[PDB]
Amino acid sequence: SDMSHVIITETHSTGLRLDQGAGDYYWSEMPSRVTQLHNNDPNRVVLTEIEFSDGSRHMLSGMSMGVGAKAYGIINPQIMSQGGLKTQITASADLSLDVGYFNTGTSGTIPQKLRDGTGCQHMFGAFSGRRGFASSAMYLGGAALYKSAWSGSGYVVADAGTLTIPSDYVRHPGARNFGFNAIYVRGRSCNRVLYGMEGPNYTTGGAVQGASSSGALNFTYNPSNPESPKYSVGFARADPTNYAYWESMGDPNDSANGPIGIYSEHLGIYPSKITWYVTNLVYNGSGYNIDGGLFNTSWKFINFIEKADFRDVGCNLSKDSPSTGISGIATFGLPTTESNNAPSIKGGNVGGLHANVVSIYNPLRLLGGSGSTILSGNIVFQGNGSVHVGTVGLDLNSSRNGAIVCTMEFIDDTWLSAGGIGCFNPTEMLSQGAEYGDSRFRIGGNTINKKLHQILSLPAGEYVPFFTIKGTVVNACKLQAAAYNPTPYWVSGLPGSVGQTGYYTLTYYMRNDGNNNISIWLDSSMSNIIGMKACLPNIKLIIQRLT
Amino acid sequence: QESAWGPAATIAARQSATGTKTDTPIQKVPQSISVVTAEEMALHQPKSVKEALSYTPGVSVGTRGASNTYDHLIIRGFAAEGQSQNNYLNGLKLQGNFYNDAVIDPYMLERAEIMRGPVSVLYGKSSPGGLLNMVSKRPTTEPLKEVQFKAGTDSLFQTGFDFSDSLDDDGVYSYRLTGLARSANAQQKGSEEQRYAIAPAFTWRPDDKTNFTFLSYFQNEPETGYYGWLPKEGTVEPLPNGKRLPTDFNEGAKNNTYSRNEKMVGYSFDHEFNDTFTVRQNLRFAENKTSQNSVYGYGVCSDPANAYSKQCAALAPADKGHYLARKYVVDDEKLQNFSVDTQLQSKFATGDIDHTLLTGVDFMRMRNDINAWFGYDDSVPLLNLYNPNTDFDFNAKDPANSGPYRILNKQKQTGVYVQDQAQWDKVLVTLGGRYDWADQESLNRVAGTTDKRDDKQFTWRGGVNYLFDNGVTPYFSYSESFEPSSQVGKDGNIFAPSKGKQYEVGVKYVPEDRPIVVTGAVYNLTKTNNLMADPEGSFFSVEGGEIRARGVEIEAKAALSASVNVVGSYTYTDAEYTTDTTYKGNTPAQVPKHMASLWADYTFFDGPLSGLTLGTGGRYTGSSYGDPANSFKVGSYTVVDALVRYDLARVGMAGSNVALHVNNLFDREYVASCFNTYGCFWGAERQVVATATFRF
Ligand SMILES: CCCCCCCCCCCC(=O)O[C@H](CCCCCCCCCCC)CC(=O)N[C@H]1[C@H](OC[C@H]2O[C@H](OP(=O)([O-])[O-])[C@H](NC(=O)C[C@H](O)CCCCCCCCCC)[C@@H](OC(=O)C[C@@H](O)CCCCCCCCCCC)[C@@H]2O)O[C@H](CO[C@]2(C(=O)O)C[C@@H](O[C@]3(C(=O)O)C[C@@H](O)[C@@H](O)[C@@H]([C@H](O)CO)O3)[C@@H](O)[C@@H]([C@H](O)CO)O2)[C@@H](OP(=O)([O-])[O-])[C@@H]1OC(=O)CCOC(=O)CCCCCCCC
Ligand SMILES: CCCCCCCCCC[N+](C)(C)[O-]
Repeated sequence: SDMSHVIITETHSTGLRLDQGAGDYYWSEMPSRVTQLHNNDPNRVVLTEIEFSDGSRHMLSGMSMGVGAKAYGIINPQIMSQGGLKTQITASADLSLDVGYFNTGTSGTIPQKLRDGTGCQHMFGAFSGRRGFASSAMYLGGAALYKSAWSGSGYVVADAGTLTIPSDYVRHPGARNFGFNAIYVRGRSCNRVLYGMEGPNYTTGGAVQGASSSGALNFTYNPSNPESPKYSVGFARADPTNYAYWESMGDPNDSANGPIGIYSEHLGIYPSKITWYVTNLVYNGSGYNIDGGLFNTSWKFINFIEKADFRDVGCNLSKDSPSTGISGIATFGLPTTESNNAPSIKGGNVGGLHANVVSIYNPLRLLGGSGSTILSGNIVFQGNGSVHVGTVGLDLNSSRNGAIVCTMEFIDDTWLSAGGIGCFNPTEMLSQGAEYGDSRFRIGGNTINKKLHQILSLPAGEYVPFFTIKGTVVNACKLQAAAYNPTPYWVSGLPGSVGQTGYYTLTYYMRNDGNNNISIWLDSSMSNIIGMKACLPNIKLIIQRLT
Repeated sequence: QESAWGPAATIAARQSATGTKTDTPIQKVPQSISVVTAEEMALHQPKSVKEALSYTPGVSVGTRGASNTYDHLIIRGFAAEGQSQNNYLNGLKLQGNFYNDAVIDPYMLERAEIMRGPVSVLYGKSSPGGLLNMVSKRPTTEPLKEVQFKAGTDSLFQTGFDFSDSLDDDGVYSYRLTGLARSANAQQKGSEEQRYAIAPAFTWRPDDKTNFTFLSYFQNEPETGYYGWLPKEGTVEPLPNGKRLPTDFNEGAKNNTYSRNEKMVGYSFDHEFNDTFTVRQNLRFAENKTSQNSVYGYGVCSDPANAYSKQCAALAPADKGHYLARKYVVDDEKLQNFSVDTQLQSKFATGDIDHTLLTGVDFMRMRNDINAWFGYDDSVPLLNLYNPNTDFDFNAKDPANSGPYRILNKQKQTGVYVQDQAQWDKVLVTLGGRYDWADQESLNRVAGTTDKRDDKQFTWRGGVNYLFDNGVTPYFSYSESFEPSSQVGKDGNIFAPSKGKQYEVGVKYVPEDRPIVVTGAVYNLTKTNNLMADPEGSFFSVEGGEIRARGVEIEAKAALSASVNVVGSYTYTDAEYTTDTTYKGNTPAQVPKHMASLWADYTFFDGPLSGLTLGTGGRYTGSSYGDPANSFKVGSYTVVDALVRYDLARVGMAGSNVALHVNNLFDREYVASCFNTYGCFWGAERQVVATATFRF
């Protein structure tokens, strides 16, 4: 009774529905207790299990991101300079599935309701230029959109001279302060919305057209002096299912600017039920406290059986090598468990994966200790490569298998820059080299509590993914003309003023070294991208053993 | 007795091939035209063709100030497209692209005629403002053996020669060899100028009807001098401490270089079959190369153009006013130009009307391969203007703040024109037209992208002259022009050509018994389809702009006595952006409202001072706006030039003379012009030149 047993105190379930115009967003209103726990008691570890129509069940784990970005840098030395950036970022509360939370009170359909939920697309845009000789004002928009301390291209913009986004204007999947009361889940990945290459037009109202928008902010510097450079920076949350763009700044679906689309890798599985396993684990800033379930009816236990009455649930993935063997979009299959407790991987294109499963039956007590680290910094990748990035100081030999409770506490909104291309100033790449700039989106001080709790096993020596970022980017050219020379940001060149499409996948792995340490590994896989700057998402990882 | 430049200015300067492509007296030309002869240029000794036109109306010859790199002219408030030079040599365009513009030394020239207003009816695509036509020195009937020496201020040294003779004894074969080697220090410290030019010419004249002259001109300029920009803070207006930059300020790097090489060969052939049919053909092939490593200023750090530059940002807000932001350009160009112009002149009578029908075919082709690298913002370290220059690494081409410009420009123009000068008693109507097929092709070698546009344009000119027996010749003409655009819009297509139309009413006083040439003209010249800024939040250009220029030009040449010759001119210019997204209603930069110039020289023909010529002159430039926004204004100035010339004929050397030229006699420190707040040019300092010409 005193040994800090981890027990599931209460269980709640809901049936998903494709109602209210939700085409592929299987949604449901959360049970009142689940909503109260998710919002007003975020320290309590609640496990979320998705059950699919084929009978496979998966326990939500990790985080994932979806980036769609475009940028161009045309210039003519005698006439003008003009540049633009546009990035759409989606996030999910799962590594492979598209999971998020929203309010049923918001107007519109479910996709339009997502404009105020965690499933929205965070749209950032900058447009700049200057009419004059030898102008470099193509990069002024990038200098305004991103906060960078790096000494490079001439333009630097002060905080008062650009737009800063308050922390409450963005929607993290684990945000607990917005009072979400509904959940959605898809058997797909986050939408990588690839549309548009420019921010708001400074001669217009800056309105957002297309998708239902909310939280729209924009800054405009439009002096009456014709010699001054002009730039505009905009932000808006939009419905993830539609193309969102600023007024008079739409995307031409032409060769110079690359393709358009909404990209999401399907998994071949369709959700049908969601279960919440409320446990007695209470996160306390540094570790976890066993509170409740003291030694009853409907009191499930959790265990990691090392291979009938047990309900096995696939929790996390394990691979022997951090490299995915892919160059471009690397999709991890979903670790599920069939109706007969048989682990399997559903979908994806990464090989060598193993499905780790949990056992829920009606032990695995807390083991004293725990440890934490903050994944902070910038990693520069010049191709496909895996880099050791972190370490959490705890010994996993005492734990039953590698069972742990993991909490990713996001201190600030650096997660919005956790991606590569599109999450930093593309002018960082122009000064070729291993320069480690800190270019990031100008988000304000933190006021939103962002936590994700998961339980997962770390096999000895194997790599466990817990944070993926998928990005579809286009190094665009505004137009195809000899008069204006486009800037190659992350490609060798634009061989015909044709937009060069690129793909990448950043994955963070948690490896049980066995030398009383947990190492953190960041892996990158690129296609048609010469270099990238990954920003560590400032994630505080809290890990506690389970035995 | 009278001097050589006397009759030259008032008699020899009355014939004009330019403006009609036929040898027509100026009073019979329906358009304003000014002629400067070799004798006038011998007297004044202009440093370039620009200074030769210092006493003609409607042209702004010194907007660039002390710089001598190009012979750029602003005629009637207008310049060529791309701020190029609309200069013609021997009736064929000296076509240039980008920085590859050719200049002809005035010592190699026999005449310089400037046509004012549209002349596209004869010369194809051209600026609305006008045209400068230079005539190369031709072999002389009589022998010529002239050597010239110059020793001026700023370490100026020029040695030149001009030899002409007849190979045979009758005169069918004759040649001419004109050369000069010029070395000087530029006004701006650390800049020098070197020029070597030679002009071999050869005339084959089997008889009086036929004439074939081979014209060549080879020029080498290891250093062309200063071509930089200076801020208006420090030149027009005081620096924050209350001082001004010295007139010899050089904002460039120590290793700033600027080279030019010119090689042109051609011929001028005319032949008269009979009194009815005459044929003329002008041909020239030119190969010009330009190289350059230039660091140039781009206004102070407090200029709006440098609003967010990192280097200016790190300065204290007080210090931002006296730090000069700078950029650089590294350029290497190779231009190939070929032009041939064939004319058939027909003379016939239709009853009581005398017809001079000119039918011509003109072909031009240009190619320019540019290999440039441009420094953008923060590509050059800031320069402190309070300091009492070092090297620059032109090869460290950082892609963060610089970029390539590798362009192959191709141009082609074919034109067929018909002109009719029908004369009835005293009325002479001039009706002409021309059809052009200008094609342009531009290839971006960095991205392998091509821009191409073919233009079909028709321009016509119509003028009437009434020839009073008093010499008074009232006239009026309407002239059209076109100039194909080089920019592209949002869709990547080259714009339609801009067009210039002009109504001009004038009076010419060219008496037949007196040495006086007085001409006046009032004009209304409009350039429609001008390119302007996008009003819809884009930085591309759009069509639809319009600039209108009205004004009055008065020019007077007279020989009041056999000893006194007076050349004067006055100009009133009203240039205004009639339609434009910005600058609407503004006056274009570097265009003064009033310009005046007066010259007078006195020659002693008797007494102890016999053979001495005293010359003096003064050019006034009114205030002009320093930028298209008309934010600030460049003040007026008056520059006085003196001249002392002594004919060495009495001392024993006939034809020889020694002269002493002082330009800017009162050493006025003035800003010549500014095209924007960051590009300003100092006027030339006082220059004293002693020159000796010996005729053997
Ligand atoms: C008897 C009475 C007079 C009778 C007078 C009659 C003359 C009439 C001539 C009209 C035609 C014309 O205009 O003739 C010009 C000028 C020639 C001089 C003329 C006489 C002057 C003076 C006249 C005489 C005065 C008295 C030729 C020219 O300009 N050529 C330059 C050339 O560029 C133009 C080319 O394209 C054009 O068309 P485009 O494709 O662009 O659309 C042309 N077509 C036209 O015009 C058609 C036109 O519209 C039709 C209408 C005609 C109207 C006629 C009516 C009127 C008739 C009047 C009656 C085409 O001409 C021709 O096709 C031939 C023919 O037309 C000329 C033959 C007759 C004239 C000569 C005898 C001379 C006559 C006899 C005189 C003795 C030409 O080839 O580039 C070369 C360099 O190439 C590279 C290099 O590798 O670097 C590679 C290249 O790449 C490429 C590549 O792109 O090529 C691609 C790659 O994939 C790869 O394949 C790579 C390959 O590896 C490479 O093989 O080539 C590229 O990258 C470039 C890069 O752009 C760098 O800029 O660089 C230059 O070499 P450089 O610079 O390195 O040395 C070269 O300059 C040099 O030759 C010029 C040398 O001067 C001297 O000799 C002058 C000496 C004079 C005598 C001295 C005084 C005597 C006392
Ligand atoms: C003549 C075309 C020039 C295009 C670029 C203009 C800016 C650079 C000018 C440099 N400089 C002042 C030396 O001419």
